[PDB]
Amino acid sequence: MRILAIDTATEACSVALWNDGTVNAHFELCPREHTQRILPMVQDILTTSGTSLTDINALAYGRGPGSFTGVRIGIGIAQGLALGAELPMIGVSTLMTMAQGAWRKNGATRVLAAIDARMGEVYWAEYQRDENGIWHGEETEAVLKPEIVHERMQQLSGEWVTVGTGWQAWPDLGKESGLVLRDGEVLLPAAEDMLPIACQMFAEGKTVAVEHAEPVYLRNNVAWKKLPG
Amino acid sequence: MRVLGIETSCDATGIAIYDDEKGLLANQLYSQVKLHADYGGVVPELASRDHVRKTVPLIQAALKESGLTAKDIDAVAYTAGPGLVGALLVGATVGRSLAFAWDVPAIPVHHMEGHLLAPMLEDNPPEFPFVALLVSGGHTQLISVTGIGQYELLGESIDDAAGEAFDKTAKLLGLDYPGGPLLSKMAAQGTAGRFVFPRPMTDRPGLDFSFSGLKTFAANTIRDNGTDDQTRADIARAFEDAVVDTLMIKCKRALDQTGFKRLVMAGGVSANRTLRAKLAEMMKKRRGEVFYARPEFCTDNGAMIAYAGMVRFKAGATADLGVSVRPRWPLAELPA
Ligand SMILES: Nc1ncnc2c1ncn2[C@@H]1O[C@H](COP(=O)(O)OP(=O)(O)OP(=O)(O)O)[C@@H](O)[C@H]1O
Ligand SMILES: [Fe+3]
Repeated sequence: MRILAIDTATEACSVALWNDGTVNAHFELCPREHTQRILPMVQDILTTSGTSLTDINALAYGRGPGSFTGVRIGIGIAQGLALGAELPMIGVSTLMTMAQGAWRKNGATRVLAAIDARMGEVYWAEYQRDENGIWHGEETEAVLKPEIVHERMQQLSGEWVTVGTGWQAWPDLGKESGLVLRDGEVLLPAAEDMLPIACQMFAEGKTVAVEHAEPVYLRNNVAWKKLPG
Repeated sequence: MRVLGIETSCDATGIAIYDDEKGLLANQLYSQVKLHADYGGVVPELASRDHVRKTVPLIQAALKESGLTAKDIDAVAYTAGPGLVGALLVGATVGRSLAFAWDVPAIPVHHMEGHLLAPMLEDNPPEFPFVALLVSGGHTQLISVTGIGQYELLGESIDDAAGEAFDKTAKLLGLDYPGGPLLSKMAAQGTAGRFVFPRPMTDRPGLDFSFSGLKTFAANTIRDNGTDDQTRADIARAFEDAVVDTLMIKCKRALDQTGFKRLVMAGGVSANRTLRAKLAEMMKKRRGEVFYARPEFCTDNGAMIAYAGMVRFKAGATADLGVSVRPRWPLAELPA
């Protein structure tokens, strides 16, 4: 099967194509450019692959968390394409994506993903790869203050790899945690790392119609104070 | 042809299909009014989020309503601004990519051109040239319109626009946000002349507007007067009459200056029943004509975007693969 993946949840833009195991991937940094790069990149990767949008069997999209605005660019662009080309959709976590990247880059199987959520907080996840290549820990995703991440790491043991801008903003995040922390060499999610997750989800029938695609923001307390009463 | 039109500039999700032969084939609308009512304004992040929940289903329901399929659509139009960056981005990304996937041209639409043209959707659309009154939440302009994209700014507000003025005095009166439609209804049970508010910037010549002095004048009156429903209604009518008369006087002067015999009224405040009667009466006495949209097309709606999209497509304004929004987008900048 063919899978198209796009992601714009962070400062990067990436698109990747999977063609019954053969991979086409593009990645760059897009600060303040996502909407001017994303569709040209989908077009590049289709054409240079000699594949049309109608060839694709599923559209995978970075579902969050990350920049609210980036997260919505990703989902909106993906919904249009899927709506337009009648494609099923697969939402992939950006934290889980960066964990897959770590697995890809140096065989990491225990990943602490942290994204800079701003407002003093980080988006947090503990992912661990099982023997079959499935990542466990989706229930651990949260937006957290550095002190509560500290409390989380105290419940953990052993050696972990670190990925995401979170650790770049808070390099002493795991100080006095009791863990052995190794850099995972993954700062940002890459659509290429969505593909294998997308594949497994596709196999087990975890694809949704365009209208079911939902972001994951994690930070939901976003409104100013209600009026008296 | 047929154009699918997408409106998400602020707090309402709008999707329509316009046919230049058959007319309006689909109109869909979800208003986020009760989402923001507890905050006393539109919370941007909560607006951006609900557009993501509504855009696609409303698009599906518009094609479903119309019995149309993708091949029946020749272009996709979407509001690119002005508005909330966050809101406009939902409609524009879905739109731009939907047009890419359908392989049809994409058409970025100016929201105020949308309001301006909404009257073209009724029987007997205005012919060029005309004077246009754009009165919305954030905008209150007089424009000399000689054709598509030939919009010359005759006048504008130097402070509060009429809509916000309605919303701010409505709030003082203890009404839900946005209260402008609710103040108008309250004012219907008011005694004319009981209170007398000023008609701002009508003692000198000129076509600019100022409404911030009316909030203070209203507030001060509510403070030195009774709390009985009647006196509240009396202030509401004093406020309406003042605004309506101010706009009327300004419209007269702009028709006098330009020599035009047609007056186009647009924007949310153009739904105002008192202003409609008044403008309609003035154009009778001038042996001319007033034009406005049905009330539902005065406030935010997809239909006006499917129409102005149709118009701008015919005028060559297609977009490249880039997507860009303009939260501040001057009408004066739209080319011909
Ligand atoms: N019947 C009415 N009487 C008075 N004001 C009204 C009425 N109906 C709607 N409005 C006003 O219309 C406004 C909403 O319309 P519109 O969407 O044109 O404005 P907006 O989106 O705030 O303006 P802009 O497009 O400049 O941002 C609100 O201020 C509302 O109070
Ligand atoms: Fe508007």
